[PDB]
Amino acid sequence: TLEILDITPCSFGGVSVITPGTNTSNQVAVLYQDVNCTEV
Amino acid sequence: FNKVTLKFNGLTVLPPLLTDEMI
Ligand SMILES: *[C@@H]1O[C@H](CO)[C@@H](O)[C@H](O)[C@H]1NC(C)=O
Repeated sequence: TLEILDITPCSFGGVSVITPGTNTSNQVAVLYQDVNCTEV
Repeated sequence: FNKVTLKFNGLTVLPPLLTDEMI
């Protein structure tokens, strides 16, 4: 056909872990750098 | 700010910790 399409790369990024010291607690929270949470 | 005028292959740019408002 005669359509116009755009190509943008699949989302990627570096997951990093945020944590208080194990001397205090154990629960952590992750951060997905440069990611829209509609995908995650 | 007005005077100065200026991610596909595995390269990324991270935002600064301090925004321009804080500066
Ligand atoms: C994330 O995707 C949704 C899809 O509807 C969009 O509305 C939203 O603006 C996006 N967020 C960012 C930061 O681009």
